[PDB]
Amino acid sequence: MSVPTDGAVTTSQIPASEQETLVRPKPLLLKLLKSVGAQKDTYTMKEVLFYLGQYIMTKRLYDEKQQHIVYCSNDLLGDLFGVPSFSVKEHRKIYTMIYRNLVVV
Ligand SMILES: CC(C)(C)S(=O)(=O)C[C@H](C1CC1)N1C(=O)[C@@](C)(Cc2ncc(CC(=O)O)s2)C[C@H](c2cccc(Cl)c2)[C@H]1c1ccc(Cl)c(F)c1
Repeated sequence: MSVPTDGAVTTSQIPASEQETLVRPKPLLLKLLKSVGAQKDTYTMKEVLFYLGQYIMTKRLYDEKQQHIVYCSNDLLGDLFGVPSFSVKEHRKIYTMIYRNLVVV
């Protein structure tokens, strides 16, 4: 991954321009972002990914770093994505799950 700013994370798995897409999170996604310090209603996708990563780590949903699975069936995140678990390595899949929870500007 790459970190172009102190509040953004990017990946070579997704086109660079796509990660600059402006989005307005729906209520659940927005709540998760603000719980780790986000202070706005519109974000670029790379910012959303940063804050959601912060949420995941703060909630201890990725304690086992060598296995690349996030376990979230009992967390708000599981309800948001509609899955009990997912791989942190499958970036298109993650983007897809996030897109379902926002409006693209
Ligand atoms: C290190 C930090 C800057 C704090 S991080 O990158 O934000 C940590 C984070 C951990 C919480 C899951 N994470 C990951 O750990 C990454 C490194 C997971 C991997 N992707 C690919 C890997 C090896 C490979 O190329 O096969 S390892 C990179 C992974 C990532 C980065 C950028 C975009 C996407 Cl879609 C995913 C990132 C992450 C971000 C957000 C969500 Cl919702 C995730 F499920 C995963």
